[PDB]
Amino acid sequence: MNLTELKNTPVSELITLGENMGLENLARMRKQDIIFAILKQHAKSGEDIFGDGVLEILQDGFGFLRSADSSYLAGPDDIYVSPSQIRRFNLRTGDTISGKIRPPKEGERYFALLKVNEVNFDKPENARNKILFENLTPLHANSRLRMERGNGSTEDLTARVLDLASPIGRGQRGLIVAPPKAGKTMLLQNIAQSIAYNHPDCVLMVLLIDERPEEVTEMQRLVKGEVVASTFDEPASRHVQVAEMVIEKAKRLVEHKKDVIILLDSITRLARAYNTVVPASGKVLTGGVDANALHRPKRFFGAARNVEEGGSLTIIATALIDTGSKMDEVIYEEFKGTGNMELHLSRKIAEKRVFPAIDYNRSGTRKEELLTTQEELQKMWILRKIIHPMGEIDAMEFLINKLAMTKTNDDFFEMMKRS
Amino acid sequence: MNLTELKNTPVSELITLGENMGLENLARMRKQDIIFAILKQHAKSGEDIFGDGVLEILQDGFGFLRSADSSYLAGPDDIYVSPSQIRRFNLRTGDTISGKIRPPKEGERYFALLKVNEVNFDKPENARNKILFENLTPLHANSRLRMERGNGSTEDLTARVLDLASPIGRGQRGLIVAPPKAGKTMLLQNIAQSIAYNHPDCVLMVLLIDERPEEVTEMQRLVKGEVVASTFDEPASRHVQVAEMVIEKAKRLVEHKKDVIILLDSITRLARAYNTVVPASGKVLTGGVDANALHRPKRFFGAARNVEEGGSLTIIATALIDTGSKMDEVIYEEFKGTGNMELHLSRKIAEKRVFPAIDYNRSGTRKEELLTTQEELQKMWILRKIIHPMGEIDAMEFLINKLAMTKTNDDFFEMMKRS
Amino acid sequence: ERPEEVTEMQRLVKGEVVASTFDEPASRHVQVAEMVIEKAKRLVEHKKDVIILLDSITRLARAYNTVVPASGKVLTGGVDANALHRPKRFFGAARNVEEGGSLTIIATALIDTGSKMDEVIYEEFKGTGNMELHLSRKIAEKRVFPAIDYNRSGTRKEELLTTQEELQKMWILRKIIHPMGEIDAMEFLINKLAMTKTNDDFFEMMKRS
Amino acid sequence: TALQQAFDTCQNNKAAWLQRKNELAAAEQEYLRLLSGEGRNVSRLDELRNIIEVRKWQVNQAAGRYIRSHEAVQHISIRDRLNDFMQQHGTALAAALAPELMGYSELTAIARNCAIQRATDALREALLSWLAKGEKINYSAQDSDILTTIGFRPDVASVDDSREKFTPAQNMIFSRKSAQLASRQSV
Ligand SMILES: Nc1ncnc2c1ncn2[C@@H]1O[C@H](COP(=O)(O)OP(=O)(O)OP(=O)(O)O)[C@@H](O)[C@H]1O
Ligand SMILES: Nc1ncnc2c1ncn2[C@@H]1O[C@H](COP(=O)(O)OP(=O)(O)OP(=O)(O)O)[C@@H](O)[C@H]1O
Ligand SMILES: [Mg+2]
Ligand SMILES: [Mg+2]
Repeated sequence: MNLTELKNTPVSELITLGENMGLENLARMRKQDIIFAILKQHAKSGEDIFGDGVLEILQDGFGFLRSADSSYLAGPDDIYVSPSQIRRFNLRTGDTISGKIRPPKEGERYFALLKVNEVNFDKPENARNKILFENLTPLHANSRLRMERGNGSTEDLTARVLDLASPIGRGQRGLIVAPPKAGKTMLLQNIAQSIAYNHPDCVLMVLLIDERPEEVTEMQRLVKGEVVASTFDEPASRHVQVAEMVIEKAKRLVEHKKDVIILLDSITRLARAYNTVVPASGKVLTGGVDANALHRPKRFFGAARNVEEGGSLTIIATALIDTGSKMDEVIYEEFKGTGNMELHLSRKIAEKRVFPAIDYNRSGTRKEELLTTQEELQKMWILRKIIHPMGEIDAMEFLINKLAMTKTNDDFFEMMKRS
Repeated sequence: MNLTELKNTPVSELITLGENMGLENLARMRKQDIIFAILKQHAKSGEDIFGDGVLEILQDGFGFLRSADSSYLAGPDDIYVSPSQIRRFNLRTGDTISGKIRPPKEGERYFALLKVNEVNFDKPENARNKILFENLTPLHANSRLRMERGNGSTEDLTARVLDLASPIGRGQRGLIVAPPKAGKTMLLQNIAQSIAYNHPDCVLMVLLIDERPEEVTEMQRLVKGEVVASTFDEPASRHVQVAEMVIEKAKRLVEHKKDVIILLDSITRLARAYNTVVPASGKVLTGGVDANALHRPKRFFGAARNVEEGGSLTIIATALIDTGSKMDEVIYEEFKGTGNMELHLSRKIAEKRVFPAIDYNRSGTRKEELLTTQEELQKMWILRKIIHPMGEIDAMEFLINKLAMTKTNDDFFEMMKRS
Repeated sequence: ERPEEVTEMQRLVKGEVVASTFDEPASRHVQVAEMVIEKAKRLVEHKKDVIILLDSITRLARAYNTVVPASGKVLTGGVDANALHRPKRFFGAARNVEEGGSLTIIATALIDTGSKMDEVIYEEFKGTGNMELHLSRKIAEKRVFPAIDYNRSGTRKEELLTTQEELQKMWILRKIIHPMGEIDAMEFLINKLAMTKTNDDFFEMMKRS
Repeated sequence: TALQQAFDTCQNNKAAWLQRKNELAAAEQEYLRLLSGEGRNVSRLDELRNIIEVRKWQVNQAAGRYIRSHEAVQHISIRDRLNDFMQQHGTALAAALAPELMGYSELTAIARNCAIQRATDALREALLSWLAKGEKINYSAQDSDILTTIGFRPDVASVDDSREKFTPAQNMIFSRKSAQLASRQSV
């Protein structure tokens, strides 16, 4: 009995359990509590039960296996992994593993791990001789990751405009300069749908670091790929540990010649959480930010690269500006030079309420010659000439209305060529 | 016999019943002491007595039952609750318990309960099978809670300008930013009056922290809905107690398919009280605040959400600025992105004094399209365009004097679009 | 307070004045404060108005902090959270009764006296009083008196207790006195009031000018 | 029974306004008596000023309500006199007014209103003829007594007090003061 199908299912399963054997009290207690109780009463019959999840190690090898669907709560439902199991099975932090689990006896409460049958969606002992991600030589964004759904949807024109603005490759590092009230969140959801539709082969992994409950809880019912997030109710330690979990999971997945794309919203709040969690080193910059407090998110943000042996690790993260806090601009200028793809969001366009409100003039991709083919390259080059002279608002709305009657980007190209 | 009506009624007729019933000395003691005296006299005489209130759980099952009209003040009038019924009923804190009560015996000085007859306005066995609030998936504010009184009263202008500035919806998180002496108290009491008038079905609740006793009693008299107001007389511990009682009772009530609206003033004082009451963890931020000392206010405010299947929990809170204490605007800055609607009371109009004094341009709310009808969207959008350019003061006078002769919102809209 | 101020207290006021000097320990201050506020409560329970001038909140809070046993929880300056419960109760005992009688408390406070916990008391007592009257050292340095900071001082809900014609007169007064600094405003106010006889006369000669 | 409702509503509004005026006069008399006396009574004088100002505000409000009720009852009497006179001689008036209004039902709304304005000026001249010759007229026979009771115009003692007005903030502060004063008198 694996726990994922009973975890993803809604509370309805509860009442069915109430009639499978008749728990004396199951109505009023937390989801972790009900899952633990039902799994315990199923295990007490002696039947074999499966288990799976992502493993992390503490300061003493006090290994915890969490679940990605629950966004890694530190509850007693997590599976114990001993240091002996870690050294025997040859696995590290962020390894997605599965196998038989051991019901706990007196003196312990966490469930143990008996056997293993799959590590990182691969044969267990086959992952022993796996090349480390940090030892892999990075490469540029070779393959093109197009955002064209091709269905001609009403909102697909936003993705088309994004494609005309800046194309994202594989392992491509991106910055979104989006101030408050710029439509960045559902732009992120739209590009997530585009990724899930055009490229279902690559895994989709979007994370929200400091996000209000509403749109994060409707994120699950919208995107196809799994989403990881932590709301503002819990302190910064939860955000730091979940970011560590996601980066280790992405590294482990990309170590197995797989394509992993990480969507981050936002780098500003994540950097603030690192600043508030890190101990003070005595050297503080302006705005109450420490040097190590700025370095800590840089390690997370610098993993975007391409692997020649196979697979890629793409990171697309947004940033907050003009939020009323000057240290936000400080971290903006700190992170300005670390990204090779960037696009801006403008306020005045947002008050003009014409969308997408991206700054075409101030957006671009660094060294797009290798990423795109030469003829589409020339067409985009021509677009930059026809768009650069006049202002941002009029040029972008002109591009929008000339995209109205056309269905695909190419048809829009031959309609401008005859115009 | 119900003691809730005994506590609700003033003390004059209680005293008269005291002499008419044969009580030796009822002159000099507290209200709760008087209630305990008449309850003991009834118990000795043998009349049947009932009880009701809100239940709370200590650290060892030492359950208590308080009353809302007493502001959850500890006293002899509280009802003892043994762990036996707690474990045999699976009841928790903040359950509206009503039923039979038992007089205290020797060695025990609190009234106990014999048998509960209703829990949370529902049958105990029907209310046994309920889902936790944290297990309910939030959704958007689908239902619009219009604040229009409709009678065109002399005070309806505040409700009308609030409706135009930012609509109110179910399960909506609210920020009210305002310097001291800006008319916040009357704004919240007018909101309470409008809620009681337009929507009597919804349960209206108001929460007050360290408010002057005259303000407490005028709030009690003005609004028909029950109010919990912990005065500055008692320490911060009672503030914590009443705040937890209110929020968790609202959680239980929304678990019972009842939408809940609560008003709080102010969130900054509540955060300061939590910071003072909790022991320090060794790490202190600017203004004498700690992340572990302040995440619980974030949990309190973030509990507001709209239940996917039925009911909602809507929280409206006020923030204090320019008070001279650094932690005030520090916790204001951390609360920029914690609520889904925000409204400002700019002080420049406050010394201009023309009322209501709200910053219409700065105030705003997200997700308008999913909250109300479309033509209303175009109308408020036209209003925003016509109100944006000039300053806030003359804009306020403009808005109020074109809200003078107009009777309803439709009248204002039709006079706007006919000119 | 020192005994000479006490003696000046009896031989000036008409009603009885209660004064405990510093010679006795803080326990005497605590007991006299508690019983005098109890007496005021008993008097106001019988539908008579009681007005108490208090000097000062700082010293009373000192006594309450130094009389109570330590509870193990101490804030900045060595104060105890439960120690400040009693003086705040004393200040908040003031209220207005519609059934009969009233209890008015006019209490003074000390600021920047070279200590640390005095400003703690000040900042904690800012929002608990609905009427405030500020004093400034810079105006007193110029030896122009009284040195009250008119701009920052004021009161709330003052429109529901008095006739409104003087409300608009003082409202236009606040218009014409807000911009300039507090000091020159104070000399202007004293030189205007010196040549008048009553407040109303000053009011109409402001109105006509 | 709508006419009777307007009649007795106006009657009780007038009675309330007269009672408020009497209370204001008594308060002013007490205030002047106290001012004449040598006794200071500073708080007593201040609360007398408060009571006289709130009483005159209440007098203004009552006079405004009475004037509004007077207008309402006059409008109702005009309306139903037109209605029954109309049910009597609609054909007579239509024969005169016809040549602009046969096709009212088939005419569109804007053409309907155009014919409305043509009839407006036709009746303008029609009434100007009476008002140029201008002989003495009396009330309708059916409701002459009622219209004499209310009268041709409201009393000057109400309109003169209703001449001055207050801002809504003034309105609600005086409302709160009046409620508090009534509660204090009740206690
Ligand atoms: N492409 C679009 N089509 C229609 N409306 C849009 C579009 N882009 C933006 N908007 C409007 O702008 C609003 C932006 O709201 P949204 O919550 O998405 O903003 P955000 O940039 O994520 O920032 P934040 O949530 O922090 O305010 C939308 O609710 C919508 O009204
Ligand atoms: N619409 C209004 N009508 C009348 N008076 C108003 C209005 N708006 C504000 N005021 C006045 O502004 C002041 C606001 O008083 P209020 O008690 O509401 O303040 P507050 O900002 O809640 O602060 P505090 O809690 O310190 O009293 C009062 O003097 C009140 O008369
Ligand atoms: Mg957003
Ligand atoms: Mg207030």
